Amino acid sequence: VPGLFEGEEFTALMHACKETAQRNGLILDSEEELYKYFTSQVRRNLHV
Repeated sequence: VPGLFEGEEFTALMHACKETAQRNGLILDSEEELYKYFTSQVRRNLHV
């Protein structure tokens, strides 16, 4: 959701992203590479 996460939110989100990435054995630094990871994770965990 474009904009849903921005500013203050985007901070915790990004960190929690690389925190999860390291676990799954995936090294992600750039915020753009991290977002793709976050987006994909939701695509296969939400189910509306």
